[PDB]
Amino acid sequence: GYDLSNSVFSPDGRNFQVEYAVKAVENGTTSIGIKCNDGVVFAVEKLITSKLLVPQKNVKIQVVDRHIGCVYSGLIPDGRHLVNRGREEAASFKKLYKTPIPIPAFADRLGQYVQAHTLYNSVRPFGVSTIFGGVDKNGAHLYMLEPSGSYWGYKGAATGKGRQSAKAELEKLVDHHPEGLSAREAVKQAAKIIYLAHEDNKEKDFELEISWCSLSETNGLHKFVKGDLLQEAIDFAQKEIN
Amino acid sequence: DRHITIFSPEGRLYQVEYAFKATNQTNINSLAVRGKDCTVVISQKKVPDKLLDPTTVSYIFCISRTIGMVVNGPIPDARNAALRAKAEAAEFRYKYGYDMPCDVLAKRMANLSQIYTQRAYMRPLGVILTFVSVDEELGPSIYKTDPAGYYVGYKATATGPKQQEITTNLENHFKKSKIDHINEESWEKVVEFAITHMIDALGTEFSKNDLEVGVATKDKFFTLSAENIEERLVAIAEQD
Amino acid sequence: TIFSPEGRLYQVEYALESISHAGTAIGIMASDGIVLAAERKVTSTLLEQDTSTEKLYKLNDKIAVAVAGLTADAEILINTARIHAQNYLKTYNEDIPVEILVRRLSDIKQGYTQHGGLRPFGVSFIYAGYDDRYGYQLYTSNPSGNYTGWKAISVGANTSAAQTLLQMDYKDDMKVDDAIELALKTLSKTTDSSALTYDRLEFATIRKGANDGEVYQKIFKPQEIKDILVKTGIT
Amino acid sequence: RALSIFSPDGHIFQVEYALEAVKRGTCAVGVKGKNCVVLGCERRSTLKLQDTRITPSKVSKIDSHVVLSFSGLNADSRILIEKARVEAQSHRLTLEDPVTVEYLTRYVAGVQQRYTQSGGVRPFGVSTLIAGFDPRDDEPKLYQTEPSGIYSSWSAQTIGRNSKTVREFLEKNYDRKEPPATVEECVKLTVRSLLEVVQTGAKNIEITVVKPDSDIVALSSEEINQYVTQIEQEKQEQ
Amino acid sequence: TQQPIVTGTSVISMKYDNGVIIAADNLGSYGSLLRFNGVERLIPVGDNTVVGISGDISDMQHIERLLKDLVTENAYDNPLADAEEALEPSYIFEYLATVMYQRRSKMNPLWNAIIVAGVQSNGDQFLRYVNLLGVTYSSPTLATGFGAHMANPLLRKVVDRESDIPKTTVQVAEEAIVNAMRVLYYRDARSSRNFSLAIIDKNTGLTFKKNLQVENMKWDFAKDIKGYGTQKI
Amino acid sequence: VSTFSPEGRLFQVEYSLEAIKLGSTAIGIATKEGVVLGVEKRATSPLLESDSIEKIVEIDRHIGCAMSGLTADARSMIEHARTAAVTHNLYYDEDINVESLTQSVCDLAAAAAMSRPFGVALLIAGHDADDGYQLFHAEPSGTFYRYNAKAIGSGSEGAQAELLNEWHSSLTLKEAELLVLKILKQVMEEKLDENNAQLSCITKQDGFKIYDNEKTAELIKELKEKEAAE
Amino acid sequence: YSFSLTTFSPSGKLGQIDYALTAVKQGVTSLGIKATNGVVIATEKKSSSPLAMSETLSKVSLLTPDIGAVYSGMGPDYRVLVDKSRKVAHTSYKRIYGEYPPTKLLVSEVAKIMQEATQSGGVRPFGVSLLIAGHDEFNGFSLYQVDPSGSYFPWKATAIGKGSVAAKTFLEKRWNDELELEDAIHIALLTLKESVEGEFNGDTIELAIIGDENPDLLGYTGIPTDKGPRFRKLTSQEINDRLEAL
Amino acid sequence: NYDGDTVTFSPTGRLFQVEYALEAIKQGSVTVGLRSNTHAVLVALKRNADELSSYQKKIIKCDEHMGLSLAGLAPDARVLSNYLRQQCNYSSLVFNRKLAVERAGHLLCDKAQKNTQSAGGRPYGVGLLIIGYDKSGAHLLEFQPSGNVTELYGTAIGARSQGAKTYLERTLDTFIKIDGNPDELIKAGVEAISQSLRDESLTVDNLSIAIVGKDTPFTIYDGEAVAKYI
Amino acid sequence: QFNPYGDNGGTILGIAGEDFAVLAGDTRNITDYSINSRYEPKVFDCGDNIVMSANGFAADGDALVKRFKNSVKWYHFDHNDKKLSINSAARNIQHLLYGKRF
Ligand SMILES: [Mg+2]
Ligand SMILES: [Mg+2]
Ligand SMILES: [Mg+2]
Ligand SMILES: [Mg+2]
Repeated sequence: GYDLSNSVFSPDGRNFQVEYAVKAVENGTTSIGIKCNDGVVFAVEKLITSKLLVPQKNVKIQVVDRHIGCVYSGLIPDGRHLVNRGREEAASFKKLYKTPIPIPAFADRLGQYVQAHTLYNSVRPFGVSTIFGGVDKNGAHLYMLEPSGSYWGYKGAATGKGRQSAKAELEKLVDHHPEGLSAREAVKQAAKIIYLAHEDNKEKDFELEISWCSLSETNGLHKFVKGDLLQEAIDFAQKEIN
Repeated sequence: DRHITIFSPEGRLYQVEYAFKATNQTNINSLAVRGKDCTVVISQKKVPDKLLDPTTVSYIFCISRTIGMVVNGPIPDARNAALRAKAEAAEFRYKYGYDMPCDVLAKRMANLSQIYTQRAYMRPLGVILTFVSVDEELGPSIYKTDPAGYYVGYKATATGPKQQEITTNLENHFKKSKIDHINEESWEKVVEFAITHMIDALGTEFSKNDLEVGVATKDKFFTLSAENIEERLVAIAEQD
Repeated sequence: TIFSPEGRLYQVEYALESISHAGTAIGIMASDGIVLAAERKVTSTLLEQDTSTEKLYKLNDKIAVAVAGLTADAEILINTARIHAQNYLKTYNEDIPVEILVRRLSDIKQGYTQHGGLRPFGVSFIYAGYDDRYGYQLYTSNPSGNYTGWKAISVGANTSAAQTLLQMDYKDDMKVDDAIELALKTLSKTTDSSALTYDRLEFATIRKGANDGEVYQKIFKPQEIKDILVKTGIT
Repeated sequence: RALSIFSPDGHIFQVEYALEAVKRGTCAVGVKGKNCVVLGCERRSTLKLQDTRITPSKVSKIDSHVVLSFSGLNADSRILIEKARVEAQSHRLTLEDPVTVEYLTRYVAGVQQRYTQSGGVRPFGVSTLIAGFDPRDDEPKLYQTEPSGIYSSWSAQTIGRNSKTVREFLEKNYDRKEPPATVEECVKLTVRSLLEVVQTGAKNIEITVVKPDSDIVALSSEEINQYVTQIEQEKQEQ
Repeated sequence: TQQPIVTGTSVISMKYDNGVIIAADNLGSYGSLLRFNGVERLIPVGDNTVVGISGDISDMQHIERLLKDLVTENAYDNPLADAEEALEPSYIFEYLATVMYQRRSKMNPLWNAIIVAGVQSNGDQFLRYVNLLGVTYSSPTLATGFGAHMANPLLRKVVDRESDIPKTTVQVAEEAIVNAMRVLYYRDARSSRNFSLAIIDKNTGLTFKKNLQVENMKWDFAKDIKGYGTQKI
Repeated sequence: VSTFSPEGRLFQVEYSLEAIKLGSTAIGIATKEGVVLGVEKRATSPLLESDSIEKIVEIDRHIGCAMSGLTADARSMIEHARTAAVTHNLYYDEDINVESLTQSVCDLAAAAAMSRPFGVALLIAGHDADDGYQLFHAEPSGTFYRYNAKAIGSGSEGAQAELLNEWHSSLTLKEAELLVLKILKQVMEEKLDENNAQLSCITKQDGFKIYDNEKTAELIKELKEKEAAE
Repeated sequence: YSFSLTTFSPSGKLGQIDYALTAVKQGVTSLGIKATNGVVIATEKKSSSPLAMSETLSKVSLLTPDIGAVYSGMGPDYRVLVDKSRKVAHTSYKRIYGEYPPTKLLVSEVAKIMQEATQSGGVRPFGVSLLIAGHDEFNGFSLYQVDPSGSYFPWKATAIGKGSVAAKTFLEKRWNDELELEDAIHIALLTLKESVEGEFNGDTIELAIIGDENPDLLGYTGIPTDKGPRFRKLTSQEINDRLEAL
Repeated sequence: NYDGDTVTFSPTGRLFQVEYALEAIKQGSVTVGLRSNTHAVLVALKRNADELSSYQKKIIKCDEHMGLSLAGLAPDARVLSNYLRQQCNYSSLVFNRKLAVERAGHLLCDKAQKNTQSAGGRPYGVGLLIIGYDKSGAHLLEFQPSGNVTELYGTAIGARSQGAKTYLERTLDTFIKIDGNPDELIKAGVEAISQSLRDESLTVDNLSIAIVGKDTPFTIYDGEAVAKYI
Repeated sequence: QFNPYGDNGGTILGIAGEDFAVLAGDTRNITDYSINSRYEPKVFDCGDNIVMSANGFAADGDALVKRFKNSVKWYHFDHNDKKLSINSAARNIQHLLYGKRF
């Protein structure tokens, strides 16, 4: 019975409802992030359920303020919620401190909010995991947040179904390029890793989506990868995919 | 009777008990000791996945200029306690005109936990907090609190799965020395002692990226960096 | 605060049960005074009975009540009682009529019965009081919030027993000195312990001495109980 | 928390169970004559050594021309009464005319109804017989209200334990062509009915008569006894 | 219910056949003391709008903050943030007008006078005013404070009616605005010599000139003036 | 009380509807000469004064409604319905539209910020200039439908079926009166007399009129005769 | 959770209260002995490891300069109760009459707190029982015991927790109404020794008394109406000095 | 066990209540939506409970440039459309800006979500097809009570929707190009709604059509005016 | 002190003919002795064959007009596109104005 109400600790000290939330997460699309040399890239798998979908429209990545990028996997709506609050939490920081919210700061804000939903049985934890980050006064930052409200900083991160395939690919990158990775490179790379990771869901045609926040490529602001730059990576992935 | 913090027929609070187990979920061990004029807390640092940014993994926190706190328990619950410990410490200063003392801060935190213990809607937090500092009145200090709302001060202490072994080791030292503190003038050595006696009890050698040290002296608390630790680790590889 | 398929209030019914396990209190309404007596629950050689007050409480200079149930639940109800008393006095400058105070206290209890979700109060009261409209009165209120007035009554442990003993010896023209005796007798025969001793009793009266005009409430002191005991012959 | 809720069969258990408490309560009855209404009730006998002088009587004045009696949890009634009394004055104060029995009833009814669809409150364990006369009118009024909140008028009606039995007595002993055209006979009839359940008892029955223009009076233990006797006679004479 | 402290004077502006020009000095006065000299009072919002504000500065600085957030918040979940669904001058105005009218209706006004000058996506020039009372109006030229008394008369000489707008070149308009700014330096005690001008043209987009100075001033004649009546020397 | 079933229905709402099936039959029929509303009284004894049973109420001069189910629940609903027509007359100096009125009532229904749904349904019949004579049925779900004729309550199953047969886009007020009477008779356990059934109608010219027992009896009789034909 | 967690069971018991009473029963023993010119309350400093520091755990607390409290049950529940007790001492009293409340009154207030826990929605009773000792100009010396039910009653001497019965028994034989403070201390010590498992000395025991006024503990000389607090906690040294006289 | 509220994830990470809510949709009549690059149509097959009632209105106008078709629990649709009307209104009044369809979508999602994360609440049980013309062309959005919103060239929802969904899934290349001519787009819209029929053919009371586009404000064509589309 | 009110002059005139009505207004908008605009309409079409002008303090005139136009919008909503008759419109405005009686 220890898994019917949220705030309940089981005899082994686990909060089951949280872990179940995690399952909702696993059952979703894959997404990743690659902290690069002076920025971060985000990418996610948009599953095309039907020809009836208007192409490149149901955007899933989201921006917070102007320098933070957010992407998450799971119950989509739960993600949006997490982002709206992010936005309110970021505005509030700016209004009072003038400088846009530092990533470490922002993450913790999102952290504390989610953790709060594992404190009362009147609430269900969040059915999503979020990868987000950006550039600030001192470096790029990439974080991932799980339904327990647990979060940490990453070199690369991914989540959703293609999670393991993706992590594998990321692990390669870290060992092969400890120096860093140009934003351009990381872009294509993410495109790839998503393509690869797509195999754990190898049954439906997909639409890639990438975004980046780079100190030399986008001035520290979060922009979406579109046009020439997007196609380049789509092909770079279609290449090394065989 | 086993879902909310009410009493069980034997007069027990199960949810409180299970929260004590979650404190071990992380599998980290830590210890704190007091020097002549400082305080050290070592905690193992364990970074599994290679994709993690090692620098962001810590269970040791800077609560205020003078108070450092180490947590044994899951991170969410841990950070929750931190923020509050931080907030409270500040408020205390604004309203009373001097920095919140570590013990007072521990007591305050303990009282807050007790409430989760007594009200059904609040789940306890699965974490244990050791607050260390060199109090302007009391001197080097270590105060630890738990999910039951219990809090108390220690000559030295340890927390983690291998708590019992560490404690005995320390218990022995102080029983041999007769004093309630490491008799060393510089924190460096105390840190050394601390790590030495940690290795001595866990039966494991440590590298620089496997520890986490926090030191507190008169007017400041700081966490050493890998390099700093290394200078320690090196120096110990001479006595042993 | 819910109904049983039979049409009863669980928590209320159960409350009354808790009460039946409480010491016995008796209130006997004489023609020139009222007596209240109560047998104390759980004692010892070490309990200080001298400076004690656990079953007999003064509400107003003209109304006293005897308690059967949770001492703590009682005190809450009492304090508010004492307050309604004073409010009425301020508003009208006349002491509050017993029934008014009693009915008010009842209404609170009933509240716990009908809404909120809070456990009722584990208490029953015997009110001994005087007023210029009906003279001496004896009242009783229980957890359902119901109240009624008596010539003699008891609450707590062994009601049927005592109630039956009172119904037997009581007579319309009684006198305090006699009611005191009766009270003692009844308690004496309905105790659950060896023998009635001063240290286990709480006794009090509300008489209107002929050599004056205002009613005098006398809460008996330990020695006096020991004395009133010898006389009645419980020895 | 929603206590009074629907069940798979379309019932609000708490309300339904509320009625049970009504049945457990003593009996109360009222029949209306040609220029009067009477209400009789049987007295509770769980324990006896009562001080009749003070004990909260069963029939209460809502206003100088309207009374109410009930059957159910004695406590729950008091509230209904207060709310009714207070509303009686308020109507006077703002409409410059005392309540009509109907209005008062509809007021009391709505109060109960409300408790059946409000969270954290259990329905009232009570049914009331409200009677009296409209201001500057002579046509007698008798109304009935139940925990559901439903209400209506009755030439005669009863509630409380064994109400079914006495209801029957009335169903045939009261004809809507010659309503008890005298205080005396209306009383008789009520007593007669009451006897069928009360079980030969003087202090067991209390009878209250209500006449036009604030003329209300409760009969003393003995005035009733006289009726009892004359009734046992019109029984023994056969 | 307040009283302005540090303040900024007139903001002049007018519309020409292909866009709008607006200008305002760079002074923040503390009563009669010309305290702050580096105060920009034209706030460009995007690539098609400039908001000129006079009145209390602290309140202007707030309106600034508010405008930035408007931009930021418009980007949110808006893939067309820099195209079809970007902020139009008209949207910005309405927001502002509304705020002003609410603050006054709550008796805690934004002690200001603002002119929103810009060009709409379809080409239409946009020029509209709103003040601490929520009063709003539009016209070929607009000016607040002294500019209203002095600048409008001059500017209206170029554009008296709507039909005159399509007959006016940027050269002309810009010249006018600059002259007006010069007049105000002469006649307005709270003016400052250095100003800022911005043109929003339906082709060149937004041009924002900073650090301009009033030049070509006639003062030589002040030598032939002595006394205030009968003094000969 | 806000829990969905595996079938996708709200429990308390479904149950609420069952309680309604236990109530007196209410029938309304909508013509081009008016709308008739008739109900079955159903006295729990013959001591009860049949006239103190209110199941057809006037909401406003051009709107009346019949009820069925736990009738006490309907008090607040009528109150609100009245207040709303009135308020609408106050703010707009005109008659509220039957639909609007109804919608206003339903708007109240789903407010599950009252422990349970209403255990009662209504037949709101009325007339307004733009949509003529209209009949509406309002359910505790919060949903409402317009019908040409409709029956609710215990005997609604058979009644609805019979309505389906008797209704055509061209009856006269009298006709419908009879049918309601008829169908009332067909589903009433007791025999239809003027002390246990109630008819009412609403017309452009005279508005909402509840028929006086006497007029009803004349129709009941007029019915017995027309029925005992073949 | 706005409903009472402590409800009435069919036998007529308040589940949670009895359970809380059980928790109390398992706590370390504490005693109070009321003499003629004083009262003593003591307990044992159950060190849960020799690494912890004994002093940093006041099991015995000053509520007002003339009233102390000791407990048995869950320490945390006690700690917060002492806070609230000291508080109400001021709010409901020192801020209205300029003097601290009398023992029975404070006791009464504390009780009120615990009762609320017994009936307010969403909480559990306090798992503690306190022995509160004090003195006041009009009622003299008194000792009270307060339970999770809220019930309180005075004693000449008593003990609670673990060895309550044995202890009460020993107290019952040694107590008489002519006891001078030192003696009750003696008895407190003696009674304590039998329930104490290991080392019995000034660092494992905690005695506090309520007696004559201590001017030396006031902090200032000048105003002569208040001669000092009556509550004084015993020092390790003072305790041992007495132990040595076993 | 795990389907008591929405605050409970099952062991496989599902929210049954939400899911059950989604099932409420399937028991509603089919409603189709389809757009070209200049228009958006909403063809909604209305439903009847008996042969004497109204075919429940499935189309609601939310602003002169936007509207939606509902399938499921009407009440909820009212609540949701109304919220949509307000937000459209707020954009007009405060920014003199027409609310972007995508933006409206973001709003409904956010609204639905709150009802799928808190104790005591209940997910909304109704689906909606929102069409609207704006600064970026014609739009069609499908809204599901789970909180998910998707932009589509066409679709349909409700009982047997899957029929029309394939028709459109193939007819895309054909309708995405019906620019400058609304009649055709509607025809297609009807042709689509018919591949999810079974009961009978779409009638003059069955049909409900809504169109909006370049030089055409959201208009509701009910009954008579749809005659030429069967 | 802050004065929440102002005057923008202007003059309007409504005349009702046997089967038509006119609402005329000058176009000038002023403040004190300055002309704020030579062209700022003040008589508007509120839809439903209703013209209205709120002349006096322009801000209030503006707000009122907006609230009314909007009131027309909602009326159509809550009452199946029913045309708002002039008299109904009138009673409505009474309420709008009176809502701000203080
Ligand atoms: Mg993992
Ligand atoms: Mg809790
Ligand atoms: Mg809880
Ligand atoms: Mg009209």
